[PDB]
Amino acid sequence: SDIELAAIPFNTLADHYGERLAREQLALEHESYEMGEARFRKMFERQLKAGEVADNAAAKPLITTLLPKMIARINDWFEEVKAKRGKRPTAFQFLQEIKPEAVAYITIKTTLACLTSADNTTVQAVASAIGRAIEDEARFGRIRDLEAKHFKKNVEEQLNKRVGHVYKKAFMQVVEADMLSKGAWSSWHKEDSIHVGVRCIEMLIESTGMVSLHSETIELAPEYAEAIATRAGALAGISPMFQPCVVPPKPWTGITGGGYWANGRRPLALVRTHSKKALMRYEDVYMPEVYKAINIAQNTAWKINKKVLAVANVITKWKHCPVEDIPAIEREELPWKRAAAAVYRKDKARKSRRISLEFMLEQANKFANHKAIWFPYNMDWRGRVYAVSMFNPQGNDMTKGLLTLAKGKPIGKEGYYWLKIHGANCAGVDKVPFPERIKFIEENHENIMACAKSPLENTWWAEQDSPFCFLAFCFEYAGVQHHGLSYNCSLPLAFDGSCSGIQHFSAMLRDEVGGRAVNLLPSETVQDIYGIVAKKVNEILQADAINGTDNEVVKLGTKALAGQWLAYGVTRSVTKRSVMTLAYGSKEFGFRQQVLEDTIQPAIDSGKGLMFTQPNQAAGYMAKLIWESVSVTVVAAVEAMNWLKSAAKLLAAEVKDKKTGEILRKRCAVHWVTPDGFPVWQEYKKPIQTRLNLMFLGQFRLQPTINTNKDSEIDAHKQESGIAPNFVHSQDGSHLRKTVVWAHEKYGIESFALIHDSFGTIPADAANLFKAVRETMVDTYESCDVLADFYDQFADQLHESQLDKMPALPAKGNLNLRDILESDFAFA
DNA sequence: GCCGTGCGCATTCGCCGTGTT
DNA sequence: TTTACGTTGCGCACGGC
RNA sequence: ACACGGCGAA
Ligand SMILES: [Mg+2]
Ligand SMILES: [Mg+2]
Repeated sequence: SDIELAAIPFNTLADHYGERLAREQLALEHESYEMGEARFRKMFERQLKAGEVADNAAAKPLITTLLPKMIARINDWFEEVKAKRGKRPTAFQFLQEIKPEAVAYITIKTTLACLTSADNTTVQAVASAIGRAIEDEARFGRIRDLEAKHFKKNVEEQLNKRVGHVYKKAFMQVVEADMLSKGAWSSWHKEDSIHVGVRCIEMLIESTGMVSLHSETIELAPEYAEAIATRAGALAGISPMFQPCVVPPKPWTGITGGGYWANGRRPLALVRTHSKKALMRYEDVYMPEVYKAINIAQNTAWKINKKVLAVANVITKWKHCPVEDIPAIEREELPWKRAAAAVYRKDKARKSRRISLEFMLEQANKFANHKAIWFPYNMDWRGRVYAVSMFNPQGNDMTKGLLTLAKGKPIGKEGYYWLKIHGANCAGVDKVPFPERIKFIEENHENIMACAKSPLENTWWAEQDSPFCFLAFCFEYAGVQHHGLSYNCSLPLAFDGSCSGIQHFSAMLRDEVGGRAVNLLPSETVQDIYGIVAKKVNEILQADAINGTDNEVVKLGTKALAGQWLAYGVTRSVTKRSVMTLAYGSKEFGFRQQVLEDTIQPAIDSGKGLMFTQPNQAAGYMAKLIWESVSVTVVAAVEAMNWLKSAAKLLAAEVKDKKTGEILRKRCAVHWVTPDGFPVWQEYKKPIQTRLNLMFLGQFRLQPTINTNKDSEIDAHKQESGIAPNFVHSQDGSHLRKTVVWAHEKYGIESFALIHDSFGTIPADAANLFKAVRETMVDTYESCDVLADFYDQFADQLHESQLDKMPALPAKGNLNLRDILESDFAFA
């Protein structure tokens, strides 16, 4: 903790926590590096052990160093073969069919995809591959033109959507069948390929230096191999599989080096900037209140919940797990193919959803028994707080259920009450006033005690929404029964804001209309903006049901389209995403994809949607009802969004003198400071090396031709589409930080379970976390005009030169912010 | 400079393992 | 060396009036 | 900075 104690790690740790743990920490931090390095190797090996080195980061810096030098030979060759007054070296014509440097990549990316694939490879081998590779790309690739504007025809849906070595060529080979423009292709036989490759390989040794020698055999040079290899070693040690700490995290006292104690070559950064320049920007920023939050949060002690671990260890192995959606051990034995071949899709998810489950579970068992564990914390560039280790209090239900707070306290009267509210919430009974939630729990007393007594026999808990967190609650609840209000409880009891995006919008705009929808006002009943939008959608569907157009040709009209959804079960869930993203910039076309993928696509997979006859239409239709319904509800917000977008737009713009063509104001990055003093710099940038996508072999970049470069170029588009969510998210993250500091400094709360818009503590402190999250909400927006502050941030610094078509600050509303203090259902 | 025919882009952020049968 | 189909609407770009 | 599957999240 001492600014001086930021010396030799082991000494400071032991001095504070004893040599034993001091060792465990460092041993642990070191293991994370080791594990990370392994994970890299395994991959980097399976990469070359399957001819695909060029892809790996390790070879990228080599490729870029040579890829360009090829034209300095390839083309330097053509404009030289043209000097000969006779026949052309055969290769000439059999390489002019595609982009030069595109060949060079297909060349190198293949000369190595063999020099690292097999152990005994010669010129015939390479050439028979290079030339072989020059084709395909020459074939299915020369279709770049005389097909453009029609290639992106999405007739291939994300073209080679399903990745695959030969797959990209499989589900795209007989697809070549279609006559389309012209047609027919005279295969390069099987005697030109070698020749094609031979010159490639020769003008490779002629340009680069890779392929060296003393029929012969090809071998990667000594310095170009020891390079990719060095690059690896010097790359495997930077993606550690960070793990929790067995001692409190190293407090942050600067933009880097907090969290973990071992002082390494690559310490941890406070903000997750992509560029050192971004990070370096915080290098001197005064933000005491921000460091305070991150430190307070990360000093929260957690322990593994031995009982939840107990059931989770076994039950996740059960052939048929009683837990709703837990990835099962094995597959589903062969997918007719028909529409029931989606398995390749569903099992893909399962196997990956399963990987993390076993990792989370292994971490839990690895850390059971420890008196406590901690999670270092840092932030993304908007300032939201994230635990650094893969396993953390912000994970899924099972993860959250495996974790509980280490420092509990006698639960008490209030603690018990909130514990019951939490349990009701974990069960899903949460869109109802508190009295009805308590009743839910009390009138389920025996069920809860049962699941507590014998979880693997009384699995009523697995049936709930947050089964493991609910089970976690049953144990604690059963505990209160066996011991009374004196029971020491440390269960993190979660309070979550209801649609915080809109809440923040309503607060900063004082919008009472919106506020009401998102419980920013005291109310007997619990407002649910998604359910609201859902009702409106139903009035529509109901209306379109009896009288709303019919089918033409084949295209399902309304009425029949509405009936389908009516047949379904349009609920708050279907409208969620869209209501939440609207004010972020999600348009009707967004909704379509959302409804499609979020509720239709999946419903179909399990077979509970055998009444949609083409997800589309069903989706576009739903997307429209939601838009027209969500629009008549979220307005101030949309106004506020558009105001932000205008700001981003005018700052991203590049202003040129109407007459001289001179740049008057260079594109600018949107910048703002959150209420707790966290500065955010939004500056997306259009890629530097305009990459060329060569189907099959993959994609690669290249140093620009035009000497532009300079900074990198701001992405005016991204800058405008992100400003709304980035702004609001930084606003919630600030509220999160302010609440952590407030609850700690005003109520002495030490334990926090923070999940962005979710605030948690032990039952005994629940009541105070409850007022605190509300108090900070009010102090903030009653003390700051974030939009007007934002404006004072760009109005001057970067602007004018004609730019003054800046819409006016949205009109404030009549929402009395202090009412939030008396709102039962606001939570956040 | 001022309105058509075209093209591009769908909200944003975190992070991981696989690249097949 | 045997899963994979598919639409719907605002600014930014030329650029001939 | 482009890919697929996941999850977290607004
Ligand atoms: Mg929420
Ligand atoms: Mg969420």
